Amino acid sequence: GLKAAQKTLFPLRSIDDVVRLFAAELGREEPDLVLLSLVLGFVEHFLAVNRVGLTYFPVADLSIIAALYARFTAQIRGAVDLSLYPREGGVSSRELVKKVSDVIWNSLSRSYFKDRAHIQSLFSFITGTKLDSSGVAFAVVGACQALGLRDVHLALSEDHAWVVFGPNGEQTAEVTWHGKGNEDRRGQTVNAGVAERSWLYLKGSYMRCDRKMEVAFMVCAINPSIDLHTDSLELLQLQQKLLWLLYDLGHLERYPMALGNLADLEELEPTPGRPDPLTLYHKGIASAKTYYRDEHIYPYMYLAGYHCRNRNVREALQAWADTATVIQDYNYCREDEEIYKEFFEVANDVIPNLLKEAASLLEAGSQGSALQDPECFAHLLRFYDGICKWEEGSPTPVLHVGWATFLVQSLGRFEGQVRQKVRIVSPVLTFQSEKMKGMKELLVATKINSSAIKLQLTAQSQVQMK
Ligand SMILES: N#Cc1cc2cc(CN3CCC(Nc4ncnc5sc(CC(F)(F)F)cc45)CC3)ccc2[nH]1
Repeated sequence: GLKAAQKTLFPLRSIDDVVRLFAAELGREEPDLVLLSLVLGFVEHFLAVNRVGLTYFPVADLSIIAALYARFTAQIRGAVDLSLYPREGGVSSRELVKKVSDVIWNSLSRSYFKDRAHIQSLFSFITGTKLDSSGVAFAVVGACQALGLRDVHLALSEDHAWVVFGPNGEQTAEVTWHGKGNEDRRGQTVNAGVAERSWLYLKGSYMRCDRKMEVAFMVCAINPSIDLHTDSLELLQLQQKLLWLLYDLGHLERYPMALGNLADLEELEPTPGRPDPLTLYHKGIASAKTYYRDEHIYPYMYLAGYHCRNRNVREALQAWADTATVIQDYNYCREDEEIYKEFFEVANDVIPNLLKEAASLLEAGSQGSALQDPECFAHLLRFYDGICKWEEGSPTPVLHVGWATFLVQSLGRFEGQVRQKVRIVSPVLTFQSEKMKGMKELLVATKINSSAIKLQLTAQSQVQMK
């Protein structure tokens, strides 16, 4: 409206007052996405973008919030004439969803840096005419809610967002761009992407949000960063509190990445009486397994990162092997580049640096070292196996000789006597990839045959002539 009931908590004078507002909205029939995004964007702006004059908390006055709210609703109601798009059966049409997307798109500043921080919220849309990619999709859903289109909901993969709508919520539509210099498919379904088995569309095991999960998304989307070196403590605490509120009410149950976000926050600043970060990382994984056919990568990456930061090498390698076991059943497609970059950095930067430190500590006499544990060697091998299997059948290759050099170095960190203890059967490990099956021969020799490993990993046919 705003409705009288939605106004009684203003002014918001603290983090806790913001939490109370979220609680109140989440106790309603339909939490007001527009109101909630405006409030978060307002407080983020004055805690992270411009902190001039800050003494404790940027007071959100009703007159201020209500004026922003009216600017949004007047823009949408003015530009989208619902009489032109009659709704059969309380459900929206493709043309209507497309018109809402066009209205948001057409409002954006002609030129800007699309991956700035702090352009995710309706506060940025109204005050700056700027939105990041997923922010446009969220704004489409908020605008649809404001228009009374109760069937239009946010859909999320691990690197993209769109909407679902229509009879049974079974229709999909693209409403924003993906990536940089991909040509947009706004208005179309995501079925081609699902059919080709790209990571981007998760083989169809993407999140279909309800109104409560859309609230969880805008909370995950809070960006506490003030600059490269500094986070807003006030925004970290607000995000954390809001995540716990959603958790308590059951609305993170089907949101694996929100559980990982919450785990990361608890590691930073634990809340007394709450589950450890480990427990939360594992609930994130359980959610992916229960609701999404265990087809998500980030729940295991979140876990691996935690183990990596805490130098649990064994447990980090296991969790990375698990990430590879997920990815092996996808086709690597154009538009999946972000997950390629992550596997590349793990394989070619993170693991080498973890193993380099492990090797120094072994020289210094550590016991129970990952480098003396054949189960750890097995994890490393399973990680590469899933990456090789991913590559099989895909329309673009994954591996190249840049990867081979790191593989050789990482294998070499484990003594031959440790490597020999892994039993590779067609500790026991089975390979799914043909690349690693052919490699089995080479993996246990006291001297690693670097050139042969390189040839096998890159399927390079020939060696130099001279
Ligand atoms: N090893 C290791 C490792 C851990 C790790 C953690 C991160 C942190 N990111 C994990 C992924 C998070 N992404 C998300 N978190 C919650 N909800 C959503 S919905 C969505 C798709 C959309 F942006 F909407 F198009 C993305 C996303 C944002 C933070 C990024 C890389 C990481 N590598």
